[PDB]
Amino acid sequence: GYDTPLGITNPPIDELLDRVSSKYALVIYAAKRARQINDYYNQLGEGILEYVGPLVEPGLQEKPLSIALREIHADLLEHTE
Amino acid sequence: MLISQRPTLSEDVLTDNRSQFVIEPLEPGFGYTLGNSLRRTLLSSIPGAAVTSIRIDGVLHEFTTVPGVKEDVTEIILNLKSLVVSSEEDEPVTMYLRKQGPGEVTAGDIVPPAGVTVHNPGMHIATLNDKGKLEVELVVERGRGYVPAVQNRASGAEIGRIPVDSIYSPVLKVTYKVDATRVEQRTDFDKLILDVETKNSISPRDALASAGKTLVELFGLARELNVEAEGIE
Amino acid sequence: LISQRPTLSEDVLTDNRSQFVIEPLEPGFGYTLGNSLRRTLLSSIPGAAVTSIRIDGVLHEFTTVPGVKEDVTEIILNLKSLVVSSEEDEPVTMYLRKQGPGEVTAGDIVPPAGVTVHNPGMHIATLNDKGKLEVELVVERGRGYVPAVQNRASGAEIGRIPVDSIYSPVLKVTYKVDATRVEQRTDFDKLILDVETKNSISPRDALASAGKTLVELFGLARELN
Amino acid sequence: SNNSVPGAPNRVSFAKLREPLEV
Amino acid sequence: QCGLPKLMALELFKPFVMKRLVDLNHAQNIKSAKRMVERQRPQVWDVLEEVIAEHPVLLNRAPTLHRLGIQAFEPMLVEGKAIQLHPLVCEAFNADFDGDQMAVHLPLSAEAQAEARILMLSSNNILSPASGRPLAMPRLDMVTGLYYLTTEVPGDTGEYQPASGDHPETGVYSSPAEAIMAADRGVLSVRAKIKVRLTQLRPPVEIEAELFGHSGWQPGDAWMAETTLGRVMFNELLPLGYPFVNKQMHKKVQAAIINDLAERYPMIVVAQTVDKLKDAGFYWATRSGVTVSMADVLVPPRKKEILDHYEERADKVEKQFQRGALNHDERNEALVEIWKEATDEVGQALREHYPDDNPIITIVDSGATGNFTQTRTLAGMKGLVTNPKGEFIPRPVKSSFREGLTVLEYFINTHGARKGLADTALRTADSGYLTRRLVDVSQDVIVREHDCQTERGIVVELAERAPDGTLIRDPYIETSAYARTLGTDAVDEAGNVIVERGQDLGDPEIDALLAAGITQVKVRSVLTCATSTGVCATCYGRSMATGKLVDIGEAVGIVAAQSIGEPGTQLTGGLPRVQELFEARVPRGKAPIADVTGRVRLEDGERFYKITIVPDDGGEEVVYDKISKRQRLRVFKHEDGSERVLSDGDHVEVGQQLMEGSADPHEVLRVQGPREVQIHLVREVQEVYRAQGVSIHDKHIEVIVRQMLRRVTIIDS
Amino acid sequence: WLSAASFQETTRVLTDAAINCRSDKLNGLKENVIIGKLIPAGTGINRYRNIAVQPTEEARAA
Amino acid sequence: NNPLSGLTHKRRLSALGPGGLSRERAGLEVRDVHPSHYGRMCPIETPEGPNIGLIGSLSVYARVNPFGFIETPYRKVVDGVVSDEIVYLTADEEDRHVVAQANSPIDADGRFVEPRVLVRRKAGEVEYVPSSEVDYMDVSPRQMVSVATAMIPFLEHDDANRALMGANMQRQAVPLVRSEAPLVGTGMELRAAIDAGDVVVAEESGVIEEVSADYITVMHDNGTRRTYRMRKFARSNHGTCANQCPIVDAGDRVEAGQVIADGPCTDDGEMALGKNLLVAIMPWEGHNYEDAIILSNRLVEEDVLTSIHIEEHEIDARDTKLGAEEITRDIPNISDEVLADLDERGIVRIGAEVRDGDILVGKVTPKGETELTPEERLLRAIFGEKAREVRDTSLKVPHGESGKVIGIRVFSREDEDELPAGVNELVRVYVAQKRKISDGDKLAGRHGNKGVIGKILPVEDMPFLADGTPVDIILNTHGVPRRMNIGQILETHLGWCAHSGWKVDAAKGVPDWAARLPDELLEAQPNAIVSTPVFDGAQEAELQGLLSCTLPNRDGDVLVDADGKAMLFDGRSGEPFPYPVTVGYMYIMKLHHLVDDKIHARSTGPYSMITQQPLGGKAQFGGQRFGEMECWAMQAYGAAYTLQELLTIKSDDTVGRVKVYEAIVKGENIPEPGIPESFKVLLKELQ
RNA sequence: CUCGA
Ligand SMILES: [Mg+2]
Ligand SMILES: [Zn+2]
Repeated sequence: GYDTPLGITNPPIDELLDRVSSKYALVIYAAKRARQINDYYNQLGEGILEYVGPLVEPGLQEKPLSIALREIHADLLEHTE
Repeated sequence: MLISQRPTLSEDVLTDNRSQFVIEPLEPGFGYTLGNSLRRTLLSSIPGAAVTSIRIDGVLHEFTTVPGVKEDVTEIILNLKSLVVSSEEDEPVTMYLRKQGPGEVTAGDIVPPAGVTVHNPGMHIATLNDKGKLEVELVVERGRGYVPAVQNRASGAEIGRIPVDSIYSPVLKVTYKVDATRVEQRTDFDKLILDVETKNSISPRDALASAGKTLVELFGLARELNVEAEGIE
Repeated sequence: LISQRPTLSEDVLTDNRSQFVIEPLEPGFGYTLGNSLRRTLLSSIPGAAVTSIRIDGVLHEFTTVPGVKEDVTEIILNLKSLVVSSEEDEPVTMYLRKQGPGEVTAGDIVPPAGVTVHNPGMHIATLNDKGKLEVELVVERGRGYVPAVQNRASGAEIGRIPVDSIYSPVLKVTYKVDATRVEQRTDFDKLILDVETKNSISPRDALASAGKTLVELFGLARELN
Repeated sequence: SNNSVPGAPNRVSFAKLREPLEV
Repeated sequence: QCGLPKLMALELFKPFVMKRLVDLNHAQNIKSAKRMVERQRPQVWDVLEEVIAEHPVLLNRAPTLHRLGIQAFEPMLVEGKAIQLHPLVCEAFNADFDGDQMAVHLPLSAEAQAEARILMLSSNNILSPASGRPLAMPRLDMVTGLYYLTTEVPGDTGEYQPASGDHPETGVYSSPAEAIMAADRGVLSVRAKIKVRLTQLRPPVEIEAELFGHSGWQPGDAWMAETTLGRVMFNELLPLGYPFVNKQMHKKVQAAIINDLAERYPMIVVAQTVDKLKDAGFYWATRSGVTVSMADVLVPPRKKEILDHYEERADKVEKQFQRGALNHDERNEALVEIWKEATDEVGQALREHYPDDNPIITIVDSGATGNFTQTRTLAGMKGLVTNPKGEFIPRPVKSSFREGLTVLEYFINTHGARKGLADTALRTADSGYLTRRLVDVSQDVIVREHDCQTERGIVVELAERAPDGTLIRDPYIETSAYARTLGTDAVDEAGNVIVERGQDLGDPEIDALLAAGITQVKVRSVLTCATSTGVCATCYGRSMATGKLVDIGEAVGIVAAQSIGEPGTQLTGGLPRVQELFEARVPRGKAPIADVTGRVRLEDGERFYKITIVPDDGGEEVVYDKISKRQRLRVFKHEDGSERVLSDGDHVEVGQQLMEGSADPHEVLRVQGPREVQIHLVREVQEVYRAQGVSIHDKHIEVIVRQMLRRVTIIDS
Repeated sequence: WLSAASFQETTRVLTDAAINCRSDKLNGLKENVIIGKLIPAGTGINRYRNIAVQPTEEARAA
Repeated sequence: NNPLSGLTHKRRLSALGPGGLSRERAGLEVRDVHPSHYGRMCPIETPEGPNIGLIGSLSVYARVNPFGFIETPYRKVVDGVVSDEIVYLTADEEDRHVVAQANSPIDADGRFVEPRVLVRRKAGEVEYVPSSEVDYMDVSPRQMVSVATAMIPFLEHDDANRALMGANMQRQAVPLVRSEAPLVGTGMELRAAIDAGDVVVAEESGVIEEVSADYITVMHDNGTRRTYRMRKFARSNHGTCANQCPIVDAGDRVEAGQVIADGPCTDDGEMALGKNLLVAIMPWEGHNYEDAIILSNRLVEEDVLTSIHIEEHEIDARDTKLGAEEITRDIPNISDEVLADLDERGIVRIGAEVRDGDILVGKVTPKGETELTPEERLLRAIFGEKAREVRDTSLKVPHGESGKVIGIRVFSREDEDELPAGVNELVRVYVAQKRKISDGDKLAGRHGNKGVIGKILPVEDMPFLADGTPVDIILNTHGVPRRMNIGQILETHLGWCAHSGWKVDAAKGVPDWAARLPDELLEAQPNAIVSTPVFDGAQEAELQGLLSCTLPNRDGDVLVDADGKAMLFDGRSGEPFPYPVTVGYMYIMKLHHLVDDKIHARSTGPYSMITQQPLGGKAQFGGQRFGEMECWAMQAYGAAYTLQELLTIKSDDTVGRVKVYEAIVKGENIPEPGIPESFKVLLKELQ
């Protein structure tokens, strides 16, 4: 019911605020998952028990903050407040 | 001059008779040069056919209301103006539309002489009141662009004939905007975006290809003057 | 109301200014055609200009030559007025030697084969008794406007003084249209294109270049997907 | 004329009042 | 988005660029990768684009008055050396483009980028947190451009003509695309009234009801409209399902739409809709013919006649000073009212003489920029100018700037102009000082609980009843009633409750109580919120910027402090009056108050003033002593005389203001209670900002007063 | 006393601070800014700060 | 900056300093205009910063008596009779009389036309008074303004607010490569340039014997020769290019006191603070949105707003504890490619273009062995390079600088050059950049109409006139009627008439609007120069009449209408603009606020030794200050981690900042912020 | 000290 979100607007900030209690809570959900995705890319070549990889399909050279923000939108993550 | 490479044309199809075209990448700042020109060529230089004037039986000096139908006179003209039609004959042709009795009139209830084609038979035209009758005569001509009814004042016979705006052009609405793309670390290279909404007479692809032919012919007049070098790839 | 193919006929005013009438164009079509030619004329017409220069006694713009009234910066600004054409399409070198009392003009330059100076009366510098001016001028061929190429980007050594190159030979382009708005079956626009060049090429040659540029470009819409 | 004292270029002034004392 | 120079980004993202230069094997090791960035090898420009991809940056312009003084953007590599800023965030930054500079800050950690992407992004902060009204809206050229196409012009070409004679109706187009083709050829004007069959715009809820009503209008259904082609192009920018508006787009009209868009439609729609207004406004502002020429500065026709009538009246007051019938101190006051009355007659002579096509009028009357007082000064007369003393000069500047001031006229004008700039530096100093005082006093006020559950609240004057019988809307609804939440069900004369307790007072929910006859509501307030340290969310209410209930953890105190100190740049009461209230000082007015309700005993003389009050119940007479230099406030009396000047025998209530001025807030507490003194400070501070054109919600003023009454003193240990 | 010494009257607050031997519980916006702690507001409160995120049991095969 | 800025600086009157007053004790009464300042101190020219009112400029005709008070001249009126006798009156001497305003209607004999005339009286009173009461009258209308203020044409149509900025920004103009005198002048431009002292005036009359770009020789009538040497490409105090150029030619008779050569911001002896630009007053696609400016790329291609700037770089070779700093081409661990632009001494060679980071002077300083990092001593062993006890301390080009090396000056203790004790060599390298006008460079006019360049469109994109000539600059309309500076609109009108020329209808007499104009104004040639003196000059009645008789172009067509508007064509689409637009010529100046200097960025860099926070200022390669007000914005957002991040790892965390830089180049995550070293210092100071 | 918003 809106124009296609372009650039950093996507995923729409309105739908992301639905899977979360407040603006401040969405920040920690995305950032803590972004650190997991970033540690998977740096521990994929070495070490076992590496963190769970990107749940959605990532784009080429996509920032881990953007990967984490898309999968929060896709209801693939949980939380604990 | 020098070589300027990689300009390509891509098409995104919104609907069957409306597509978006992107010409990329035009070197800065051509996007505006061939931008407004491509639009005006589409809107004003594609041959099409449309109703030139109509004549309604029972309507002579009033033009306020037609008895036996809910629609008044001007509402008939609107749905008739939006009637999409094509002709293979250059000369003007007259088409008659008649239907009686309670019911509904359509553009399929029209009888088309040979050579003319009605592309939207399901288009509503008028609702017939009980024991209602409607006779109307339509005049179809070939032309390009949009010509007002006032110029068709002489075309109408002095017997209840009314002229109408003629939407000859097959394309309905064209808009364009120019953005920026970086070919080689230069952010000024222009990218042209064309949005063409057309009738079902032709698709946006052929409407654009028609505009390209008529423009190459147009600038061919200048090209014929000397045949010198120019930035080309 | 049916098509008649448009025709273009040249009118001459002087040796470097010509009017072009194109008719019969559709209503409202005349202004856009005149612009699309004007934009291509003012920008994408091939021409030749001086890339860099080299004066013997100097090593950079910000100095003077003994005996000349103009500093090297003012001399280079006068050299930006030079109009020149080159057949080579590759870098080629012009020379200029003058001494004694007198005024150095563009005609004092000896161009190599293929290159020619189109205003031999342009003032360049004033020299007195003690003044001697010896200048090399590298002339390339491009289009539009390119700023002075850096010495770090080029292989040019210290003595070479790069200059901005103004490649376009077109000087001033305008247009007017006469709309036939008499309420009748026949309405049409007549475009009057006005082109002025800088004696490097004639006006019809410039419009021909802009024509072949646009004929090539608009041919991108004619190809199907 | 404006400032016809040193031999300067002739700038033409919209002056209705005479200047009694020079700057 | 924002455009920052390529050379800036390379140094800003230098360690990130070095990382990728060794990954893509443009550089052998990280050591040589650093040398590549310092030398600017051509590989870095292709790599730099990959690096800044969806990595937000922070833009800031000093002074940082409110939180929108720093906003996050998505960087886009542009050539040149200047920062490219979006034209809609200029209101938030108070940023013009006459040499301003901004700072860029790069968040590194994942949490910092997430805070920039979600909390600080410019698209997520369209509304002002101080008032709730939008800021990123068409402001200058944009509002003029939109005001152009949405204007109905009578004699404009292509207009509608009723069917007369042999020709039918002229100027009715089947499609807006046809009206476009008509305006393209040159038959129709974009500002001409026509009839168009629309198929992709929801009709007004008024006329959608009579055409459909049973079912909402559907994309594809047709209907007729009597608009202009431009008004149709404007409504296309607004989203589908928004009721068509056939009005002329003043700035107030556009602000009302965007405020309604922010309340109902989601955030991403509001952000994208205003970009369409921006692009469209700029397009038509270019083609609106808005230009300033000497010909367009029209002079009043009766300019000579008007001044001679007042030069006569000034010559008579000058002759009435020659015979000594007027005091010198009175002659100046007499001549001031002659020229104050003269400048009004010249200003009125301009409004009627100026057409509405004239661009100088079109700019001002569209909400673009400027006052008519500027236009009157520009074409009519400057008027009375102030000398560095303060009072107006007994002689006015009769010339206009179009005419040309004389030597003496120009000289006397500079006196007020220089002292105007001079105190603007001092008035900002006391403003910024009052702001930082408000910050530290409320820095630790956070929303820590969802609901403190106290049914306590306060009564808000929603509207005023009338003798005529129709309720009159109270002026204080915007700042004191909207965005509140209820603590008591609103009950009309019927048993039905209109709005439940704990419901955020939206725009229609105020008309629900308005159309119900009830003129008073009890709302939850941050004052009554009983929480140990912070305040509960339910008592705060709607976050003006978010348009929803305040989140738990938002530092509402700092937001409230900045909200009050940002407009403090513009005051005269005045700014010291605001400091007298927030510092709880014994004011300059020092107005008395009624300590006990009862009967008034006015014992006025001329040497002095003494007034007693017989207590209406028990007690003994309470004697005061006041100077005769004050005057009694017109108190609403019990027998229906609202303008009843206080004479003896009136029935005043407890804690009622006696004489005019400012009652001592220290004494207001020790009379009516802590609940009432907080209400006094709120709408007393609000009156200083309201009397200047600044709308701050009472919520923010209340957050400060809550910190002033959190302490009590000890009488007995 | 740390939030006050950075506002006004630095010595007047620091003198009375050492006399009464006041101890400051570092729980406040102005205090945590100085020492470098997360401010107890917004994303700094314990509700949003200590949060665990884990993927749902549905997982990819590759 | 320019000659006007220098001339104004010498005529400044400053309240601050010893014996005067403190800036903290100057109230709002010392700073504002006093009625005794008439004809003595300017009421317009004063800075708008914290020094407003405290610094003024002396009025034009004003002078100082040996006592210390400022005198201003007046024409003594005996008995309603204007006399050519002029006497200077002090401030209190002026109050003991009454003086008539300069623009008094006066008989050819001297008698006032009206009995009652506007007259100034003591205590700043203005009123009519009998003609037999006028004791004196003003010399010139412009008697009350400063020299810079008197250079704003149509000043009487601009409010004092923007008039202040107009004069203050004229002193900020940058000397361009070539200079053009303005079409619309005030007459003051000539004397302002001559009296400033940056031109070359002939001391004695004679003929030009020899003229060169280096010097001018004048053969006097008596027989003596005086030779004036030209100052060529000299760096000014503020980095502007002071460059003089000869005007006369060989064998020209030159009178005494005549300009034979002019320097920066001078054209034929007049103040040329800018250029004449073809301006259109219209909004254009938002690129000129509130005070932004759109420029035609012609100003770039033709060096119209191009200016020369010169920076001075310096380094010295001292005596250290372990030896002596030596300037040498041999620099440890540097290729022969970076040192390729250096001569055998280690100095960059004249003419070499140098970007930022290039070596200008190669200096090495001996560092002790006990000063070596553990890794550096290992890194020295794993490369086998012995005898490199010296480190690199070479003079490099700062960030944001680039240009041609134009001059080198070397000072050596060995060669009798007196250096400070402890120095053995001193080198100064002069670098000159040629700065074209860029996006963001600050332009301004003479009426306080300032703005940065928002967009430099190609010449074809610019809205062009009927004969194809595109405009040069597009000024937004919205920023005109707010500021009350119609002078720019009136200058634009008169500017066009000057560009085109005019011919008034002489048949059937002189028209009723041109009766007051001098006969020299009835006919004008294209590109004519005119003077609009302050408080005198062109009236709107005559300006309206000039637009009606503007000369046609070469084709014979009149481009601008009697209203002053003209029909423009959108160069981006081709359609003509729907309404006529005011078009003319306005004098625009390039102010010394260029993005080439004002752009700065920093990843990491130096830190202040004591506080361990980043340095300040661009010159020290420092970072931006996230101030106290800015931290409130973070907290208002609830951006806790951004706030902690700014004040720790990005600032004064000694270990966090290094570990963050490693975490970025490693691709790891950002580590946890530590404790600020600045807070550690606070505790050690409380102790 | 001098200036820029
Ligand atoms: Mg500004
Ligand atoms: Zn509460």
